[PDB]
Amino acid sequence: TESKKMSSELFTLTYGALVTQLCKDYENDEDVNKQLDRMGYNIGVRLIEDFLARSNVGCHDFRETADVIAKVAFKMYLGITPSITNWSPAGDEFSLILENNPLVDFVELPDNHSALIYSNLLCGVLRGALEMVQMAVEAKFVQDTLKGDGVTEIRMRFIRRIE
Amino acid sequence: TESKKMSSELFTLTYGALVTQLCKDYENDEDVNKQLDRMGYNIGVRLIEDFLARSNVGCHDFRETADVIAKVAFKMYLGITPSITNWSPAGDEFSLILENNPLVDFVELPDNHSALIYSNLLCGVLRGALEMVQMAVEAKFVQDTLKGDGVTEIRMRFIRRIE
Ligand SMILES: *C(=O)CCCCCCCCCCCCC
Ligand SMILES: *C(=O)CCCCCCCCCCCCC
Repeated sequence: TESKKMSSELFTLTYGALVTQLCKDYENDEDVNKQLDRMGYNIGVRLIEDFLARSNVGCHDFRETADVIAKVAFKMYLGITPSITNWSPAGDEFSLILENNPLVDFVELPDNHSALIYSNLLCGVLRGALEMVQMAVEAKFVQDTLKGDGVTEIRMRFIRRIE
Repeated sequence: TESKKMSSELFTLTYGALVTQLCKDYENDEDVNKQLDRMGYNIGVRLIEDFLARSNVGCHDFRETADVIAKVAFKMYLGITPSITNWSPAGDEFSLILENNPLVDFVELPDNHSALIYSNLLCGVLRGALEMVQMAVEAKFVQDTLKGDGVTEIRMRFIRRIE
């Protein structure tokens, strides 16, 4: 059963509607951040099932994992291939560098909303999906083009191996 | 500037999160229907700009319009090509037949939520985008696989030509 392939524009705008609704429902940026994360988590727990049926993985080590997330999973679900950089010497941390993040196409952050992590849904997705492969991880944004950085950066930290 | 191409799964689940949030925020199916429509409208008004920069159209008649929506716009933004059927003799009505609607992948409607038009965002998108091409239209779901039909059907009615 082949998956349907689409341009990112409707997705981007729909995600935009979700963030707007949440900002109306909460009025507090930190809370929006948290709800985006929780939703992302519930999404990742289901998404990993789809991924493992379209990819031959299952697993290895934290490095192999980084490679599969950037080169296969992001490409498949977002049409982009983030770069992997800045590995910690222990190999328990790495960064995903997103030069182009579809979620923020057509988006510009209003002032004083500096606490808002617009694409925070992605941290929840990552954490949730990885948990289903018996990997506890922490995902967090440390660079965001919406705040003026040259790139968007998601820092990934391996906490433990669920068993 | 080429658009990024992605699988529909993350989009489907994200739209699912939006519907869930709205159902929590409203508790009333009719209202969810209306908000999905309004959001869809705001999305379509912007989306049409992207479309006209990726498509050579601008316009003709209601029939040509049907053809561009099903064969070019749906394919581009949702990865599917709906069929056009049941033209009214006056040529002011037609139906879009969606055998597969990405928005409802992995979705099953709970009971008593018969009034909910799960993918109603699409009616708003259509109405809004068409309005920007000086066409007033009405879009409405008359068949929905989520309610047991063999296909999903969106009935399109041309109201007037904005000028
Ligand atoms: C083991 O060798 C690697 C296991 C990789 C699991 C990846 C799961 C990714 C699914 C969600 C990512 C979504 C990114 C947009
Ligand atoms: C004139 O000849 C035809 C004009 C067609 C305009 C189509 C606009 C479609 C953009 C939104 C559709 C989204 C469907 C998922």
